Amino acid sequence: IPVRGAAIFNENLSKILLVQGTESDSWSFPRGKISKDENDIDCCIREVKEEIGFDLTDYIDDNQFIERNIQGKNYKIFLISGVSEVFNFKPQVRNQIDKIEWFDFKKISKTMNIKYYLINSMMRPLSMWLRHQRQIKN
Repeated sequence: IPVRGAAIFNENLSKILLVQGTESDSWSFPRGKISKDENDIDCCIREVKEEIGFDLTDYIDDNQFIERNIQGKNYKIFLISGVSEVFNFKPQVRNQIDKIEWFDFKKISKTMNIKYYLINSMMRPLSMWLRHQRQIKN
């Protein structure tokens, strides 16, 4: 039942990488259900690797995340930066997701043309985290 995933930002903290699943047209964080034989990090790493072909092992920080209980499910979304915009993202299995695209992060706030899921309700802490990262890395 618990879900783990990642908010994956590019190097200059201006874009976020979102995916659209096979079951709907909304864009959200790459993520998946936790298996009984794994912890929060291993779930995130495994699911993101399957969805976008990128290994977060050396990017993930187990103390940087947003956890929200939404609609009967527990979400824990790890906060990631420094991921290359030119990496050739591709799912390990073709049906793990439908699409993978970068989004301009500041522009997402426009919504509520494009449907989002989870990210809009996390917009406040996500934005605060990002702006703080932007101070650190100057």
